Amino acid sequence: DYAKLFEQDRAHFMHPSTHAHDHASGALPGRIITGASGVRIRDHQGRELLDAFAGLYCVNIGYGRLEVADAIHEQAKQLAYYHTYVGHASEAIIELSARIIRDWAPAGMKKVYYGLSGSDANETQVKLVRYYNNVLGRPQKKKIISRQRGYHGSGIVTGSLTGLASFHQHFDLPVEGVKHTLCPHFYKAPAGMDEAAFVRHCAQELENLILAEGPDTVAAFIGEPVMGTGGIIVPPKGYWEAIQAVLAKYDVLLIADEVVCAFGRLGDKMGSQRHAMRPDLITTAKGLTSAYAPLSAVIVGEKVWDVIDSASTREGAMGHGWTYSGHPICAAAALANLDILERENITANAADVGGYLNQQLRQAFEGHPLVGEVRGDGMLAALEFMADREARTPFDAALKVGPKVSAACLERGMIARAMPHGDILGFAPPLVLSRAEADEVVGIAKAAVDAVAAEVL
Amino acid sequence: DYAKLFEQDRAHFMHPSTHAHDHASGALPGRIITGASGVRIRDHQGRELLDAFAGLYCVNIGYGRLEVADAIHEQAKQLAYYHTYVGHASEAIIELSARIIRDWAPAGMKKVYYGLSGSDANETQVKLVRYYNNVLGRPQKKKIISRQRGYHGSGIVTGSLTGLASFHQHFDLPVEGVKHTLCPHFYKAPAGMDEAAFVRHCAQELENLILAEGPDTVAAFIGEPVMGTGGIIVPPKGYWEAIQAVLAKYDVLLIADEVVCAFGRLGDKMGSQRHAMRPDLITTAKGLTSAYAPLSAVIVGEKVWDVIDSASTREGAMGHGWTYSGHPICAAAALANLDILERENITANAADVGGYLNQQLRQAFEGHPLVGEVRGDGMLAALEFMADREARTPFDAALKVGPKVSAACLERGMIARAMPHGDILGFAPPLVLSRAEADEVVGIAKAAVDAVAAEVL
Ligand SMILES: *Cc1c(COP(=O)(O)O)cnc(C)c1O
Ligand SMILES: *Cc1c(COP(=O)(O)O)cnc(C)c1O
Ligand SMILES: [Cl-]
Ligand SMILES: [Cl-]
Repeated sequence: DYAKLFEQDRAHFMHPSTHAHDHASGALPGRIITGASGVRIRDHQGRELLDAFAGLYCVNIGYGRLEVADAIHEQAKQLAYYHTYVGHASEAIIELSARIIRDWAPAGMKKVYYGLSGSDANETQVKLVRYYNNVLGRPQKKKIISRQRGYHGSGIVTGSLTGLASFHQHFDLPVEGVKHTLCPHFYKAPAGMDEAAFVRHCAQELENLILAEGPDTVAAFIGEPVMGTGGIIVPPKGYWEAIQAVLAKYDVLLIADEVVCAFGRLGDKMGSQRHAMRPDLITTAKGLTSAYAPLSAVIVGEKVWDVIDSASTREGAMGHGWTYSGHPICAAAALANLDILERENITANAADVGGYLNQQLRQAFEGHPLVGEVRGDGMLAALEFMADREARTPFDAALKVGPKVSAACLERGMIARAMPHGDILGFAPPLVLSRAEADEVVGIAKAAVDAVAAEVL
Repeated sequence: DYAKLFEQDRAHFMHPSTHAHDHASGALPGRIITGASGVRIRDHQGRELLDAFAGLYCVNIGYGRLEVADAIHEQAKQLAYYHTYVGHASEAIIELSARIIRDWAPAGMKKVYYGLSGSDANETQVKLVRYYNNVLGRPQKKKIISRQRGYHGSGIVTGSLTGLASFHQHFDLPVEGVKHTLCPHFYKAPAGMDEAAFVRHCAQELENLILAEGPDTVAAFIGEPVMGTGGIIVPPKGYWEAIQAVLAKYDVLLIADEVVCAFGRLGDKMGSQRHAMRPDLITTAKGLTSAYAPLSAVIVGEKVWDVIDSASTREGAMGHGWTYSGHPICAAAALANLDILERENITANAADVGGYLNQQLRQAFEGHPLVGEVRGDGMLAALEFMADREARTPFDAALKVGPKVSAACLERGMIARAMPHGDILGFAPPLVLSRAEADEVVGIAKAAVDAVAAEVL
């Protein structure tokens, strides 16, 4: 890539999550990715970067997969697009639906509805929750409960579910009818609480919110098995059962937001099987295709599906569709993705190498004076940098310790993201990462963290 | 296609806009499209159908385009995906942004933000409208005004903008802060009003709504140049200027929803140039890629962009992104699409053959006893069937005249959609349609309408 392209970028391309002015003026320099293979990408300067974030928790089978590119091409040649309205389909979308339900989804899942992004999938979730209760004659039972630091999308309603302020700022979010309970981050639990007591606290807090709101008004609770963008927050021991006990008591649906965790990410089929969650609805995307083509999928459980089915006899077809729902080339990409996941036992690899990565991180970083917590689960991990480790005092956000450490990794040839609203270095590498590659990742992160500690301590 | 596939479809595939139970039980039969070429698709029975709806107003360059399939394949091989966050880009997305602004968008457009569906693009629009007013210190100026029969998406907020009840039913829509003004359908204007007086009426009605709500609370107005899913409602003479005069008077932004009308559909670059609209923000999708890959694009005018740019100096990066924003394969598909549109002068073809189609429809259907109105603009057209043509009395909706006529076309080998909330046969054929093909379309529609008139009159 090329200096004219960068002029045209600054003039006309509005990027996601990009400082509008600094990009436009060149102060935030652009970067063009020209190719990629395995766990590495190549920029316009010829730099090859080790990408320990797999794009955005999404390039799970690794880059450069000619198999998937050929599967997309064959579908694009045969039939790039027709709609899936009024019972229309491609072979590919039918096959994909059966394979998701049969090979990947938890017990009791039935139907799959397709979109393009995780955000449109959670938008679909909110509609299904309202529909379900309206057709069952419970018009007041509508509120959705999310969590502080949850990430669930970047729309109005989906941004409201999101529990990170940057997705609310100047958008007047959260909307009415979305409430937030605690982030279950045990490291930051009230002083004196052991893990069990903190879980007990989290459950009581949720219960009190349901009771304050009126249980007859509360429809669903949404949660990622492990919180991703909110900073790699692993649920404490017994958390999910404690939460599900509260929800069951007041007939609240569970939406498992599996956009990160599904399709081998935590070393399991999805996060729900790993973390003892029994969701009524599931959101997926990212790893569904390994980002080779855009696709999202809402997985509907038998209970909600049966009400949708029976209600349709009275109500006609549900008023829901996106033009590109079931897009054939996106289904073809997904099937090639699932083929590779299965054939190369990548889920088992993510368990093993993810266990290893987390271990090697603890070894390199536990007791490091800049690091307050090392954490993770499967092929997700994080370091959270703190000012006083034992008192759990963070740095002031303006010191930008997290962004600095991310930047220092990038100088040293590795991509690891500085997470929002804190000083946190996140890792979400391709699920095909080797143990050797994991050690490379830890080695570079360690050099980066050491560099920044020198500057800031 | 195949009987096992249909079993798996009924068991596991939740379709957009599909009677859940009747599909699942087989009463609503499924159909698998196995290929397509030109203006025709092929189903699992070998039937070749003339598709006068171009999928969903979207397959604009026609089916079977190996050029686009190869362009997708070449990008999928080189770099299927990386993100476009924090100033990252592909060559393709940069080129696309410059070409949209330079060759297709109206005067005064600057930046392009990418999504996957028209609905996520209007979701982005609502965020930009709220941001704009919040950063300008106008926290009350937030309400959006749409229109009865407008179609703007199938989410919560985007469904609220939509002015068709089927997208509201059991979803508790429209949300607060979305209001609807009149559908400007001159055929159904209050008795006694000539066209000029009706336009005058529509403007006063909008003004009264702004005044009732408080102009300081009203942020934007959204409208399709010609209303698509709402039934091919062409704006009356002087309508758009009358509306823009009201909006300008109270500093209300104009969002042009060009998801149907953009990229040659009305025989012009976009509907805005054709219909004297000067929008602050523009929504696009469908014809942006001719559906070869999913993509949406929000086109931001200089006025709104300049506030976003300057606000970022104080506020940091805007909290907005979708993981697949700028998806490379989708950009590659778009560029091949635009290449073909330009190279084959398809916009000029849409003007000519669309003019012809509308003329031939008027000839075949004006005075037909089942038909209350023939209407259209460019390569969009509709027949609206009525019980009393002069008194403008419709059939009762339960007679399903529209669906019947659609079904009768389909028996005769042609796809033309029965539009929601009325008895309306819609046409939106590929922009590459020939005059001969247009005459085929009119001929089959005429036989279909005659058949249904025999049954119902
Ligand atoms: C990325 C993400 C989403 C939203 O997905 P998009 O494709 O960016 O809309 C939703 N939930 C979780 C947990 C995510 O990580
Ligand atoms: C189809 C359509 C949309 C929504 O597009 P999706 O891709 O289906 O979300 C929005 N506005 C108009 C005018 C449309 O025709
Ligand atoms: Cl495995
Ligand atoms: Cl032309």
